[PDB]
Amino acid sequence: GIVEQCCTSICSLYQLENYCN
Amino acid sequence: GIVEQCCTSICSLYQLENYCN
Amino acid sequence: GIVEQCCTSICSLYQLENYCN
Amino acid sequence: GIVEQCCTSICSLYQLENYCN
Amino acid sequence: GIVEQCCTSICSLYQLENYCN
Amino acid sequence: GIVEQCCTSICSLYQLENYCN
Amino acid sequence: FVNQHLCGSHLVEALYLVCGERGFFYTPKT
Amino acid sequence: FVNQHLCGSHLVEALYLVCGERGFFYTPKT
Amino acid sequence: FVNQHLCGSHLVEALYLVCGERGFFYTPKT
Amino acid sequence: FVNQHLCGSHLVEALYLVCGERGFFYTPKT
Amino acid sequence: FVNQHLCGSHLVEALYLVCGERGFFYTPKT
Amino acid sequence: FVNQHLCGSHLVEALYLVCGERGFFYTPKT
Ligand SMILES: [Cl-]
Ligand SMILES: [Cl-]
Ligand SMILES: [Zn+2]
Ligand SMILES: [Zn+2]
Repeated sequence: GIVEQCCTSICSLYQLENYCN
Repeated sequence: GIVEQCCTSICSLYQLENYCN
Repeated sequence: GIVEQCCTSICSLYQLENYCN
Repeated sequence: GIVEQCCTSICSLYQLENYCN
Repeated sequence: GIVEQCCTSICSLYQLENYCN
Repeated sequence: GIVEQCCTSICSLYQLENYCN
Repeated sequence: FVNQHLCGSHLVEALYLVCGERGFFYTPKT
Repeated sequence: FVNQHLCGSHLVEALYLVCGERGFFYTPKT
Repeated sequence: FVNQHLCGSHLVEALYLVCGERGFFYTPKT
Repeated sequence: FVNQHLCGSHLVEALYLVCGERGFFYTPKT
Repeated sequence: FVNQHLCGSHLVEALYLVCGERGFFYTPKT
Repeated sequence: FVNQHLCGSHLVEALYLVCGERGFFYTPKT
């Protein structure tokens, strides 16, 4: 999930928007 | 400038991006 | 809601805890 | 101390209160 | 005190340094 | 540069002033 | 614990500390 | 923009930035 | 992305997230 | 609540949260 | 260094940077 | 003061502190 996508791996500001409501 | 506009009004990430190197 | 109450007034960690998953 | 208790190891919000005045 | 002076007015890093251990 | 000086290595608050405008 | 006055990103920081690995949802008005 | 490693607080602050008023969920268990 | 209200150090945090490895310049009035 | 690793800034911010008006001491030498 | 306007958790962050491994005490009024 | 490891956000926040109104550049490529 988010942690694997953005911390363990690397993510863009656009990927981060996948977790907005 | 940007520093004052984000605080006194509002600003976008796209306007922020203009200050990247 | 909580977001507005902590800013405009005060809030507790116990009320915060209600927003945990 | 705090660093060993809360950083090197793991601590609760209740343990953290041991360092309040 | 320092906590109130930095917020209500201004404070220096040199005055901050007085609160180090 | 800054990252090597202050993150990879260790820097004082005075070295940090080398990056002010 | 003491009561808190938290605006902006400082509310998300508090939620982060309080919830830990459970995570949380941040849901402002409007 | 870019891609960086965003973890804990840092990660949350980013979500706050990107989502703001929409709100967001931080669900590290997944 | 949403619009932002950022003062103080919270502006530098945003620049940091937005620019990444490119870095940035922070240049306030006066 | 939970238990997490809290280090430096992160650790301090937590103490600020938990103690607030009582105040607190951060004494890493011990 | 320049003068500082610091409220809330931003005061604890400054103390943290300024004092380093020496640590510090945070002691607000009331 | 002291010397510590200052990285990313932490590093930026420090520059903000030390430089403030003068402004600063964060240029990690170098
Ligand atoms: Cl970190
Ligand atoms: Cl603030
Ligand atoms: Zn703030
Ligand atoms: Zn950090």
